Order: sequence, then structure tokens, then C-alpha cells
Amino acid sequence: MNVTPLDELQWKSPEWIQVFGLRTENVLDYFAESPFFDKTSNNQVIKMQRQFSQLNPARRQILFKYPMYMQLEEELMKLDGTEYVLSSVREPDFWVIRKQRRTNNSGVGSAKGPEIIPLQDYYIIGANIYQTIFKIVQSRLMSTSYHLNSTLESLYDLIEFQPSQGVHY
Amino acid sequence: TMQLIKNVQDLLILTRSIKEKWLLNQIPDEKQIEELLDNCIETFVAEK
Repeated sequence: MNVTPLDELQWKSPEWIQVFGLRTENVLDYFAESPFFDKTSNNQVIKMQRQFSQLNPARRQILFKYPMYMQLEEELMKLDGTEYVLSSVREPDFWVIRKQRRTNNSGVGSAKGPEIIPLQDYYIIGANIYQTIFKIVQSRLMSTSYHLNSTLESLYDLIEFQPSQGVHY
Repeated sequence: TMQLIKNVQDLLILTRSIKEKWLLNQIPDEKQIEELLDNCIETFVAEK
């Protein structure tokens, strides 16, 4: 069953931006309803935990700028696994998240902190979301080769040979 | 494709050149007349 690749997949939510608008405060809230947000990530678990509790270079800059991002670490350091964190922000139109997974290897002999490993690239441009360059290059080259093949077969069709002259047109 | 066609065509042109070289380069009674002219001249003299 034909599936559109998620790298080119682009979601638009006019109702959400009309109701709430685009801001770093609710950029994760905007991302929550997208298909790219896995329901198995610990961010959703933290979300239900918060809901239950209520019912009952630029990395350091964005680190020190917002306190909710602080709360994100102090709620995310306890849970290791696939997590969604912000990468960088330039207002009022550009935001990009950092898709990384954490394995808090607390074993004896490792003086390093929890291991952070990239998984995917996500770019929020306007109200749209974008998600390999190797594929782009090979696709461009192969389409170029197809066009070249068509041109060369047409040119060879145009070619006419005679023994007494050689090849002419 | 290009190489096969070019080689065959070159061979054919070579054969024709050989044939052309073959074609080009290979370098390799009186008395009766007396009476004939005598009769001719006397006939003209009579007829002139």
C-alpha cells in the first residue's frame, strides 16, 4: 500500500494557528497532534503525569532563556528513551526541534552523562513541517541521465551515414 | 552500441580503401595503303 515518505511529509493546521498562533511557548503543543510525534515517547508520559498532578552555540542561549525548558530537563532527566527537545528558534517565523534519544548509562566505569543520539531532522517553517541529501543527489543525477539518454537517442536517430563521406546530418 | 557500430564501420571503410588502392595504384600492310590512296586521289581528280 503506497506510503508517502515522512521526510517530505508536510502538515498544516490552520485551526491551531488561528486559535493559538505560532509561538515558542506552544510550538511543542503545535507539534503534539502531528503524526511525527510518537505516542510512545516519554514526552507524552510527562504530559499525562502533569495532567494527573494538576487534577489531583545557541543551545546554551535557549537553555538560559526559558524556564519551561528548564522544567523540561528536570522532568526529562528521570525518563530515558525517545524524547523531543527544541534545537533553535529565531522569531517570529522559524523554529527547529532537536530529535534525539537518551540512554542514561549509569554503569560503573563511565564518567560521561546520559548518552544523546540523533534520530531525525525536523524543521518548522511558518505553519509547515519538513523532515537524505544522498537520495536528492542520486535522483537528480538519474533524471539528468534519463534526459541525456533521450537526447542522445534522438541525435543518433538524426545521424545519417554514407561510405563516401562518413557521417553527416 | 557506439563501439560496435564504430568498429564495424571503420572495418568496412578500410576494405573499400583497399579495393580503391587495388584499382588505382597497380601500374601496368603498307602497300595496300599505297594503292588505296592512289585510287582515292585518282577518283577525286576525276570527280573534281
